[PDB]
Formats: sequence, structure tokens, C-alpha cells
Amino acid sequence: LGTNYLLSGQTLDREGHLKNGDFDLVMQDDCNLVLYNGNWQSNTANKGRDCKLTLTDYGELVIKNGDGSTVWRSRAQSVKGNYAAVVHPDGRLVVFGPSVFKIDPWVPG
Amino acid sequence: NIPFTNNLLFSGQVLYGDGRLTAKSHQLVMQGDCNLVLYGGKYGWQSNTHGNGEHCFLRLNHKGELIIKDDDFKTIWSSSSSSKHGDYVLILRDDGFAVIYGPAIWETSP
Ligand SMILES: [Mg+2]
Ligand SMILES: [Mg+2]
Ligand SMILES: [Mg+2]
Ligand SMILES: [Mg+2]
Ligand SMILES: [Mg+2]
Repeated sequence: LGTNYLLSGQTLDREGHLKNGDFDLVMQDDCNLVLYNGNWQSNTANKGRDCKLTLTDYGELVIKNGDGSTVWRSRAQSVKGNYAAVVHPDGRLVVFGPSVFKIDPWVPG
Repeated sequence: NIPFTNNLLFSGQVLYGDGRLTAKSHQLVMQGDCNLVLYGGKYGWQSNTHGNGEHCFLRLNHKGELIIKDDDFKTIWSSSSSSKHGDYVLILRDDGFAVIYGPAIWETSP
């Protein structure tokens, strides 16, 4: 992952941080996703353990517990694509996408 | 205005006079030579607009178009990308890709 982004296909593991300025999103170990100083949380505290935050190809942030069980969903969706949840410097977590444009320094032709 | 973040360029934000995005071993730079250069990846990249303008500046709009205009607002290069109206962000990802994403289909509060 990226210190302030999460790409669809990537995971914000147990105790994981995404952070930008004074705002600290944590996939805490009480299975609650909390964005600190963001007045907001998944409110899934104690609802499981060894939890993970993921990003689906239709723009959903799904919190899976230790094994495989979903615990929380954004429940906002779009077309199949690459997406991005990012911690906005004004203090929101905002899902973005799908990709409209891509620059690839990793191609010979 | 909107607080810069190192590797993000949200819609509305503007780079120039080699303002630049950074991510580990990469930069994407809206230079002075009016050229948009990505130093990064294996081979890097550029909008290739060396001196095709004067006083240039890169700017992503609220419909996913990433554009270089000059001092008198002439398009010097575009991404020629467009989708719904709203907030988009360009990321300089750790893999060295520079990708645009949007629009905002979910935020944590308004
Ligand atoms: Mg993300
Ligand atoms: Mg998009
Ligand atoms: Mg940066
Ligand atoms: Mg990028
Ligand atoms: Mg982007």
C-alpha cells in the first residue's frame, strides 16, 4: 500500500495506518476502522479480530475478519476497475474511481 | 486552497515552475520548460512539450482531464480523459505509475 492510499487489490492489515497530516486512519485490532481526528469510524469494535481492510473492483471497502468473513461495507459501488481510497488532507477518507487515465514508465513501447 | 500532499494532485490543484510530485524514488514534474516529466519507473516519461509554451502549468479538472496550459491558457497537452463531474485525484503510486482516479463515489463525511 501507499502511506495515504489503498489500491483495490491491496490490504490495510491489522493495526494498519494510512495517514495524511493530522488524520490517522487505523484498522485497529478491535476490528474497528477508525480515522483519528476524522469524526468517523466503521463502528465495528469487538466485531471480530485479525481483521483486514480491502478494496473491491467496484469501489467497496470491505472489512474481512481474520479468516474470510466480511464485517463492514461502504455499500457504494460502480463499474469494474482499479480504485483508490485516499486520506484527504482536509480529513476525509474518500474512495476514488475507476481510473480514467494511466501513465506507465514501465513499458518499452 | 488545498494543502499540498506529496504524491497526490487533487482536482483544482496546480503545479508549475517545477512544482513536482514525489513518491520514494520517483517524481512527476511540471517544469519550466513547459514539459511534464515523470522521473521514475524504468524509463520515465514526458509530455514531450519542451518549450512549446511559456510559463506553463499542469492542472487536473473536475472531470478527470489533466491539462497543461500556458500563461495565456492555451492547451499545451492534455490527457484527453473525461468522465462525470466531481473530485478526481492523480496519484504518484509507489510503483511509479501516475494514475488519475475519480470521481468521489464515497467520502467519510461532507
Ligand atoms: Mg484506497
Ligand atoms: Mg475514477
Ligand atoms: Mg508525493
Ligand atoms: Mg501515480
Ligand atoms: Mg489519479
